[PDB]
Amino acid sequence: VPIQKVQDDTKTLIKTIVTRINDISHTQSVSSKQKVTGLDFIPGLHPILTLSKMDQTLAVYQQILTSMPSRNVIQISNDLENLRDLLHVLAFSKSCHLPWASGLETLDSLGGVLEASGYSTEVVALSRLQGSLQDMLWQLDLSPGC
Amino acid sequence: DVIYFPPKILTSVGSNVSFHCIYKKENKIVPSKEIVWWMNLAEKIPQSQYDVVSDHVSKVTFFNLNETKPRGKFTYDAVYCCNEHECHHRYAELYVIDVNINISCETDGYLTKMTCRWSTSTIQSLAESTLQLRYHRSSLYCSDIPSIHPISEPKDCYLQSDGFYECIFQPIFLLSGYTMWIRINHSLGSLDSPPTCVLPDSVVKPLPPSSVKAEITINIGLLKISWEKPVFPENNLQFQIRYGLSGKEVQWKMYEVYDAKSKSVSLPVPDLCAVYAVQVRCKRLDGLGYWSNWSNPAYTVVMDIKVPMRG
Amino acid sequence: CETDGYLTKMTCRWSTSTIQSLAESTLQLRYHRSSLYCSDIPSIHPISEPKDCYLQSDGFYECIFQPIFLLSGYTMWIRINHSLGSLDSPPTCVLPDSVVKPLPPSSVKAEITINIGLLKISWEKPVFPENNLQFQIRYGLSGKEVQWKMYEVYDAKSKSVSLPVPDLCAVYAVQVRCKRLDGLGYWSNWSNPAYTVVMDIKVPMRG
Ligand SMILES: *[C@@H]1O[C@H](CO[C@@H]2O[C@@H](C)[C@@H](O)[C@@H](O)[C@@H]2O)[C@@H](O[C@@H]2O[C@H](CO)[C@@H](O)[C@H](O)[C@H]2NC(C)=O)[C@H](O)[C@H]1NC(C)=O
Ligand SMILES: *[C@@H]1O[C@H](CO)[C@@H](O)[C@H](O)[C@H]1NC(C)=O
Ligand SMILES: *[C@@H]1O[C@H](CO)[C@@H](O)[C@H](O)[C@H]1NC(C)=O
Ligand SMILES: *[C@@H]1O[C@H](CO)[C@@H](O)[C@H](O)[C@H]1NC(C)=O
Ligand SMILES: *[C@@H]1O[C@H](CO)[C@@H](O)[C@H](O)[C@H]1NC(C)=O
Ligand SMILES: *[C@@H]1O[C@H](CO)[C@@H](O)[C@H](O)[C@H]1NC(C)=O
Repeated sequence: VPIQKVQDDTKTLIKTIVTRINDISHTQSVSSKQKVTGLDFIPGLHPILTLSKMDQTLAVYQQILTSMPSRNVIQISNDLENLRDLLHVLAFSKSCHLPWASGLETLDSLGGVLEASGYSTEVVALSRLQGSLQDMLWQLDLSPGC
Repeated sequence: DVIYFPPKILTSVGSNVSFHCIYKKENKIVPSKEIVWWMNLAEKIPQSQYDVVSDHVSKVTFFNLNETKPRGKFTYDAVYCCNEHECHHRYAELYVIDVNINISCETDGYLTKMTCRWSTSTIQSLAESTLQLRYHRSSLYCSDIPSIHPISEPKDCYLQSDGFYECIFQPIFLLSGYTMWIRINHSLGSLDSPPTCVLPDSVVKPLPPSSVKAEITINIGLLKISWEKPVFPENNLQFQIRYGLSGKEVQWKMYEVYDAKSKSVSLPVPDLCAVYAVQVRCKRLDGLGYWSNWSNPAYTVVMDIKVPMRG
Repeated sequence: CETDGYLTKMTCRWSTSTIQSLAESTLQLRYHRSSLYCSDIPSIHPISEPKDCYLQSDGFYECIFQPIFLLSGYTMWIRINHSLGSLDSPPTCVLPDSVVKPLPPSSVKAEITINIGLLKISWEKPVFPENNLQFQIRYGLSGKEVQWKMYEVYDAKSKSVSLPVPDLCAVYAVQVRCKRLDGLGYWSNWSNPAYTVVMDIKVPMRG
């Protein structure tokens, strides 16, 4: 398959994920940065410039969403897995091998965080995901390096 | 790190609530002069609703609060307090219940049973809550509501196919005030709807008169309608007549008579031999009570009235 | 098959009309998942997962996939099982993104332009998909029977279009349909019909 087709499919999936996130009633006006002190393991804030950190962020987001039983969350996780596969294919296309890296190993307190602020543990996280998704598109409009 | 009190609030629509919060960060207690409040992390509460009660304790108040629509598995709103930009993840939950419910009771014509119904379509705000009736019996009929009566006892109702909870009162007293209300009753406490008093005589539904018969008067050109007054109620009241030329669809036109002691009325019709459908309703003058159902259709006979002028 | 307009489910069927002549065998569906794309040179798959889905009244086996993945190819086939052996139908590879059925356009309006004499129609694109779309409009004079006329729009960014009509004192009915620009998809449903209003447009011509 041509690289242009892969990039177009990636952009279409990006826009579809953004639209799906925007349809959630919880995320109506939440912004995309925040300064929640108790939520710091969630990726965001500082920008991403490399494919390894970007895959790490995707894996962390997938692990964050794994702890939710909503159908929309499951669909978003599947779309994120497809996006990760597309990103891996794109990275391999540029002769830069990207090894498969899992999420953070010390996310146990995350569970505790949930039992403290489950609602929040969702809402801001979802918003942050959307924020990253926006930068997602921008990060593919500047021809990023390996 | 941050403490809120009270943590659980259960209030009805239109009331006012207050919250307090104490915040600590970086091994230091932030002064209460820099505390700002957020609702659901979406809208910013104006400063004009803020209050200071201690050197490091904040206070917020809510005016004309609104119905909390459910969103997903969550069915409550979160209130946050924090300084400047950094805010803790802990939240205080607020519950709002629409307590107003319309309950409709009708007295049967026999003055023996009360048919009482009400709908539960307004309960969608918060589910899994107990709804229970409560009616207070008074020897004297209901009057201006002084206050909530401490004495109360319950009575159950069942659910039919229409989704409206229904229960029947029997026996009943003609001149006893039944001050009734509904109560929502949840793991967090209870809330009581505004009460209502119903006079048994006021909401009586008269039995529909039967045995109506219409005829065309001979050599008079008028319509004669005969029937008998219904047994219940025995008070004075007016009658409504609706008649037309019988068919698949009939163009009715109303008529009213306000004399209770009156038995029959006379009224000419342009047509001479036409089959007619005539119906009568029965209702008290002053407006109290409910309209009765339509009676059986009464038909006429086709037969010559008078001598033709032009042969 | 195809995918729902909301991109939440993908549902299809096969035929058994001509196969009904050869009965007494058992039929079941096997599906296999690829990584990103279905295939380029298909080969026999040794691993498959049976799917249990029911039968519909009209004679077509309704079968529903949920949840699905937008950019993952499915290789599906049906196995015929006779009392003496088994056989496999030729496999078919399907991409759910290429069989998306868009929703009909919403909030379609039509009006006669003032002091212009042209009929203008406006519409809003559906939320899904997020790709370029083409529109086909169809309109005529309202009545028991209508001699409509088709028109096509090949611009995705366009939302309003004006066309001329011979008559200027009649009620017109307008409908719109949308499709993927690349052609990898099906046709949508016809939009909600919109009826214009009867009113003056220009000054009287002659006394
Ligand atoms: C809840 O509080 C309101 C007060 O709202 C405001 O209160 C002040 C801060 C000031 O800004 C007022 O102008 C606002 O109305 C109560 O509304 C008033 O309550 C008083 C006390 O009973 C009454 O005399 C007024 O008539 C009320 N105002 C109106 C327009 O009717 C309201 O009653 C409180 N809720 C409950 C359940 O008591
Ligand atoms: C409740 O909703 C109504 C809807 O118009 C609005 O006018 C009112 O301001 C709302 N109340 C609050 C406290 O936001
Ligand atoms: C209503 O709630 C009260 C708690 O105040 C409880 O005692 C009572 O049993 C409840 N009624 C029910 C469960 O019917
Ligand atoms: C009598 O009238 C009431 C109110 O119009 C209606 O609900 C009821 O069904 C009627 N009774 C019959 C037997 O139709
Ligand atoms: C094929 O059909 C025969 C019927 O004799 C049955 O015994 C066998 O189990 C079937 N094979 C499979 C894989 O279902
Ligand atoms: C589309 O039109 C068909 C008519 O064949 C109808 O069955 C279907 O429900 C319609 N779908 C939508 C989303 O309007």
